Amino acid sequence: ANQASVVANQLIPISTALTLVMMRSEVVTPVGIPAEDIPRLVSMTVNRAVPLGTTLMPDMVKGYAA
Repeated sequence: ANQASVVANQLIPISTALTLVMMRSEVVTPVGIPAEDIPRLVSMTVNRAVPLGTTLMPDMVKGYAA
């Protein structure tokens, strides 16, 4: 129900390390990576470009294993 996920606050280019201004928290469906993990995502890279408003799903962040 009120599960918030990490949403791309801007376009995240491929092979670019995540910084805190790149991601917001939002209740979206389907649910993606929990918003609690944003500190943890800082500096991991994405393996595809993530357009603005896309929910970051587990399979897009290299090294993400929760």
